[PDB]
Amino acid sequence: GSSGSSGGERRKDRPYVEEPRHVKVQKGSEPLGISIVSGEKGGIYVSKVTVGSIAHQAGLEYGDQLLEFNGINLRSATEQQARLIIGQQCDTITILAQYNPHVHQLSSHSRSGPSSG
Repeated sequence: GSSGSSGGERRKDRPYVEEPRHVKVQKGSEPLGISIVSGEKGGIYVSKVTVGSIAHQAGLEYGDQLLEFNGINLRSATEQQARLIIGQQCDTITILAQYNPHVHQLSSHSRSGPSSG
């Protein structure tokens, strides 16, 4: 037979990287309001976080690599999906972030105005 179970083992080993955390979000029939970007051979990364929006309230910031969204796997989730997964409809949703001291970049937007639409 079989059912399922999990377990770990805490040892005196370096943390390597700031362990993952679970940030709760109190949407309440509202959007998150955050930008995400996909990496060549990586995962999803916060590109921005509207201030005053759910996210903000939750306390989300840029660089915070989204590991899992309410369970979903962002590691595989694409920018188009992440932009949706996060833009879902859930009164209360959680996020599994994990600050990574290896994402210090910056870039400027493209030159354009109110075009295309």
